[PDB]
Amino acid sequence: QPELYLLNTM
Amino acid sequence: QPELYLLNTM
Amino acid sequence: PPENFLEIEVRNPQTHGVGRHMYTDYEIVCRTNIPAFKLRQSSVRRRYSDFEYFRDILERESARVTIPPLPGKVFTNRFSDEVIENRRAGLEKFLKIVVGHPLLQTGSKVLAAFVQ
Amino acid sequence: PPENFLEIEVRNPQTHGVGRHMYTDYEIVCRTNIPAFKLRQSSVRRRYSDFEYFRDILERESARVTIPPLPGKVFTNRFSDEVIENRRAGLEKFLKIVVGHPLLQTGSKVLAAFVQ
Amino acid sequence: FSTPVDIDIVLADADKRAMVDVKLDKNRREKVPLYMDGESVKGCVTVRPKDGKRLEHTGIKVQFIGTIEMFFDRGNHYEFLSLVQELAAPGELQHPQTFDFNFKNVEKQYESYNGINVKLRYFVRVTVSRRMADVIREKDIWVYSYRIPPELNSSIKMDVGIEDCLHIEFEYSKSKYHLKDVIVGRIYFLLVRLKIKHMELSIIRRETTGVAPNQYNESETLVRFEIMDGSPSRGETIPIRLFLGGFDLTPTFRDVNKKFSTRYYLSLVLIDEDARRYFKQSEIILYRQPPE
Amino acid sequence: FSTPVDIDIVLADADKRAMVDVKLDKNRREKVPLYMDGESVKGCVTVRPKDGKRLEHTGIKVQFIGTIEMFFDRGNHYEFLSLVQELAAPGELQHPQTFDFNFKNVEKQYESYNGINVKLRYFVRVTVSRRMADVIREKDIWVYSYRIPPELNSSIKMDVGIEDCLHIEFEYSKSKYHLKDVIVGRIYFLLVRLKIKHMELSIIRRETTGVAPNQYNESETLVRFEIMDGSPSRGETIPIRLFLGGFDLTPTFRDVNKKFSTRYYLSLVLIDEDARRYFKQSEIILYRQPPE
Amino acid sequence: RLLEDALIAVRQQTAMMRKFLDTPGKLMDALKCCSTLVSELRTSSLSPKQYYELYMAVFDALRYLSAHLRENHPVNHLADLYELVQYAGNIIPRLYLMITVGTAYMSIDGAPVKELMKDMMDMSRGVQHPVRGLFLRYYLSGQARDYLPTGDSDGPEGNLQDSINFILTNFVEMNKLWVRLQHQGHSRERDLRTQERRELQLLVGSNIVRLSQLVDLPTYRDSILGPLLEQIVQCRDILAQEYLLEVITQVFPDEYHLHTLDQFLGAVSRLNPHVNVKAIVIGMMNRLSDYAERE
Amino acid sequence: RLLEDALIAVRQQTAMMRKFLDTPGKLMDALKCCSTLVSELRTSSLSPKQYYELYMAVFDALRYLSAHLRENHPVNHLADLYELVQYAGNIIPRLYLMITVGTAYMSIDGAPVKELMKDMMDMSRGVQHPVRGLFLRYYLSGQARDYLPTGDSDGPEGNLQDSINFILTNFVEMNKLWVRLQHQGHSRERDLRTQERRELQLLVGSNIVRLSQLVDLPTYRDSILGPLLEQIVQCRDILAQEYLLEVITQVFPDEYHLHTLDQFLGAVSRLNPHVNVKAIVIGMMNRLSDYAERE
Repeated sequence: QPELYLLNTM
Repeated sequence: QPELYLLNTM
Repeated sequence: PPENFLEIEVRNPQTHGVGRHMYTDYEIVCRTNIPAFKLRQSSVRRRYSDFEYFRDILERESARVTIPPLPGKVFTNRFSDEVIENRRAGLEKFLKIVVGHPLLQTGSKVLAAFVQ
Repeated sequence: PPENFLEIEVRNPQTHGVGRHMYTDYEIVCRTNIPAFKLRQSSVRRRYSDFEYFRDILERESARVTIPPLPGKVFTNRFSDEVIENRRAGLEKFLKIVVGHPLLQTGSKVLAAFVQ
Repeated sequence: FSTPVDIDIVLADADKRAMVDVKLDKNRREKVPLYMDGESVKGCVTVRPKDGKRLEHTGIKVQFIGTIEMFFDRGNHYEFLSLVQELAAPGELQHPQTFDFNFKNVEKQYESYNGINVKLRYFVRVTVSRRMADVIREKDIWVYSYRIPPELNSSIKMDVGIEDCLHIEFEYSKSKYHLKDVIVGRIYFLLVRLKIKHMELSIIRRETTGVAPNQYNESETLVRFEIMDGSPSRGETIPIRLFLGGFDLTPTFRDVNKKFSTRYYLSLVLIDEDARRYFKQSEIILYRQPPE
Repeated sequence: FSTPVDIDIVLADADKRAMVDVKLDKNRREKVPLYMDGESVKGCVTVRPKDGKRLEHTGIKVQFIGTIEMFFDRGNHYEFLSLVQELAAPGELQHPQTFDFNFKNVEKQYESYNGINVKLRYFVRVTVSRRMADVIREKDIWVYSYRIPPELNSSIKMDVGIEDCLHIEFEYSKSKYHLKDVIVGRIYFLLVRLKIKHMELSIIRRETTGVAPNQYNESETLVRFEIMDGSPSRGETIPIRLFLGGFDLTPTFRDVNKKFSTRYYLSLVLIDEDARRYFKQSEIILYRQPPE
Repeated sequence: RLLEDALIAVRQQTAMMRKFLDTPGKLMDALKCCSTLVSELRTSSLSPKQYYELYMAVFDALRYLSAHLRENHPVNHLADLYELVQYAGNIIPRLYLMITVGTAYMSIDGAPVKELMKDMMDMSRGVQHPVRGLFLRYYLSGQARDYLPTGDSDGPEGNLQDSINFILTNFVEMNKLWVRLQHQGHSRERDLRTQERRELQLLVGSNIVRLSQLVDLPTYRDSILGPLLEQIVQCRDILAQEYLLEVITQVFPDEYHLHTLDQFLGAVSRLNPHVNVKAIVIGMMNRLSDYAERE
Repeated sequence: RLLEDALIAVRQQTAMMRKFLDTPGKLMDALKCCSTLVSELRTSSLSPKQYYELYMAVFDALRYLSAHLRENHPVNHLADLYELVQYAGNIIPRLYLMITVGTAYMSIDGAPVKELMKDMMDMSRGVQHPVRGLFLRYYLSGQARDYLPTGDSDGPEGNLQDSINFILTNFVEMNKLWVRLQHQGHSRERDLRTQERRELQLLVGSNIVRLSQLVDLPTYRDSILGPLLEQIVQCRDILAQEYLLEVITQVFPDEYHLHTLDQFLGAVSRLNPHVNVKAIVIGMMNRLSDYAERE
């Protein structure tokens, strides 16, 4: 239902 | 066969 | 304009023909400053089966999210005034939801092409 | 006499009677210094059924040890010379074993009465 | 009638020994004596007869048990410690009797835990053996596992983001925190091209049960702690101060008897205006500090 | 083929640790490492694969076991100590692997014993679990039980006899003797009215197995030691010096785990000329002395 | 509807907080009721006047809380209470509580006052929502009003620089928020936003008044007007320029201005013609004319 | 025959014993065979002459074994051999082995002389048969009568007094055995027993010979003849009194006897009327007659 986006290392 | 007699306290 | 905005409407229905191939189309008027659009004001014409085709393309491009269904096919009186208005209001509401969705605004190429 | 000793023998058979109640008896001669006997030399007469009765009394008094059986009853010729000797020799051997047994010498009252 | 016999267990240090709590299903709190690894367990088994009859038995014993129970399944219980003291031989009981017991310097390698798919508990079990049905009394205890300040504790510092949209550096002061310690940290914004409504820091507990492809992970979100209200710009620094003592957590337990892990994660979450949710999870080791 | 895998156990102190002997059935002598109560047991489980195949398993463990075995009956074995170390989880083996193990400060309450109706033995048991048939390796050890010089050791002194026939006073210097100690004693004749051919002093070992009316007593006459040849008179004193180190005895074991007793008796025997045998039995406690 | 219902809930929570405040060891329960009360501040549908009035009701309850803490420390304590109060789930209650506990700490122990201000000042970097952050920082200014380390200090560690830093940093952050009021919210509410800025201007000018009950003329020249002129010349805003300059002129004395006349005139030279510089200049020049005619 | 069967067994055992004595590490086998041989001496069915002959044959073989041991200890050792010989199942072999090892130890080990000699003499008190124990004491005498704790000791264990004590104690035990010879077997073989005793008189008198290689006249008075006279007068037998008194007189010096003449006559007065006092007195007077005729 609510979008969940993993934050990637730079 | 061979008799066995207990020795009593006095 | 610091803010990002999009305004859209489906209005001005028109019915065209000489006999065979009679149809109606609707004007889509859009104003935006979103970075995926190429001009500030777009005005285009689309008929109901253009909206149907756009939906299949949008659902396939998305590979992902929930797209509401369209108001529906009509077999009874497609060229009646009330029927045209019922459909126009449903297309107007449908289009405002689709173009208002943040991920479609920034990611959908198909959306930009339908509007422009 | 520092040592304790007992010597015994069954000998001198004699057959007595006028007719009815005919019987034979044997002399038991014993010499001893054992503390359970009352005289140094004993000489007594005993018939075979006295030995039989003595054995039952001895086995019952013992409540305990192995007493050899007597040479046996005779139905064929009890007053024959060979039969009297066969029995006398068997009584002589039996009596020497019974009176020679250390526990019977110091503990048997019945034994002392049979000899004296 | 009733029971012919009742079994009670009274510890030798029962007055002066500290007790501790345990949370159990439906918010229940039980309270049992506290023990540590290496401590001797000693006391009296007190048998109270109740009837003027006689109790025939095939032996009385007391056991110190430490066990791991999985999925509430009785066939999947594993004893990792069992010590026995035989208290009476086969015989009768007609009248009350007490029996002394001492378990010398008892090893207690793990801390007690009650979870979803796992129990780890320690108890004294008295068994009066009978011809068709034993009289059994269990007597639960808690074991704690203590650890000194760690030799290596480094700060957690990471640059993370969504390309050309959001770039952030987050810093947490330690990788290893005690149960009443404080998450001191900060969030530094390097690039913001998304519209951020708020940001919160969450502590997540994962219980991992099983062996190899048999793996069940239960996940419970213990805290949601807001650390920013409103939209930041680049160069902004948001402070974090989150006190762990407000949420009553267990230590980090790693591969206990090769049967379960209980692990703790800081999950940083940022939420946009359209309710899209951007996150980064980082493990933290929790440990029970020893008081002096 | 052969076995796909062979299990060997190598102790960490294997070079420097003392070993001891045990007498077993048909005069056999086995030799195993010596241990004491409180010592840690530690080493390596060494797995030697033998085939170029693969060994699928549902876990590998090592156990320290101490157990009492009665009448050679497998249903009548009683473990009084069991400690487990899990060495591998479910998986495969394709190539040789060693696994470290440490059992910390292992309690070992009893001394090892091999008797007629009783065994008491301690061992390391490695188990590689498999789908229908485990690979099991046992590895026996000896445990000794040590005791200091006893606080109370009184002499055994007794007047005994047969009334008006034989009266004697016997004296033995201690009630408690170590395994290499000396029975120093004497026999004093107060009344002699029987003819005595000779006198001997015998050490008798009784092994008592069972519980309550279930009692089996095995009796073995370890030594017959002549102390007098010929007839004494009253006032005569016969000396006894009997060295226990010539007969290799076990300590006195009393009610071990409430399952067996191993007890030692001095039985003094006098024989008359007609071969009648007059005796007096007296218990003596044997104990394993600790060297410095 | 929402404002009065919220004020009812506020009065209920003040009653429960005070009944808890009566009992020592109900302080955490009192803080829970205070947080529940400040939860009323989570509505944003109240008008600026309505949100302000709700703030006043929560502020009044906070006055009870701040006196209660400033009494708890004088009677026993609660250790690490400043940290412990940061566990509160609601952020606006939590930060208002942070100011309340902070001021209680300044009252109980003067030695950490300087250190506590650096911590409290740093943590005020959170709330950047203009209305909520301005009201929070107003609460901070009223709570932290009387404790500043300076030559006019109260006996905490600290010199004229610590107060100058506290007030200038507080000025810059609130002014940034006050201008952001111009921006925050939605674009068709520009006049409402200008109303909100005029409402919150006193919050900014309290810092200038606090500065004038602070460091003197050389410190004014070096370390007050300089920062102030940097902001005045760099805002290019109109409402802030007229307000902030008139507040500077009125609040600090003209003996001070006389020592900063050239700094003033170098500000006077950059006036941007499309910025409503004419109104600012006429009011300043008229003031200087009036200054002249106090003859 | 019994004697010959035993002597056959002795020669068989001597043959394997010597083959074992030849081979190192077969010494224990030689001792086991020696125990089997000495078991023949455990019989009591031999005639006095036959038992003497069996003892002499076994004694010479024991001398071969004893020399082998008394050489092995002087060249390397055999550890715990004194203990090891106490392992033997048959008691008469066992005690003969302890005497053999005792004397080997006495040759090798000077320090344990008193304790080992005292031990061997005390534990030889176990022999419950007069004849076998007497023959055993000859094995002892051949082994160790020459090694006694004596004047040969120069400060460690042993002194001439210890040897005097050892021999006096040996006299008392041999005398008790000597009277006990009178009482072993049946009472009607009294003349045969006295014949056997006459045969064994040398066994008692070898001790007197050993005594005459020893201490002087005051030591004779206090600690030899004194003791000897109480025993001589209280033993109350005839063969021992006549033999032992004549052996004492010849074997001990008459210079000593002169100093003790009155002690002798007071012993002569201390005898049974029922012992053959006439023979003893006539023999004493005859000896004094010799004390008169040797011109």
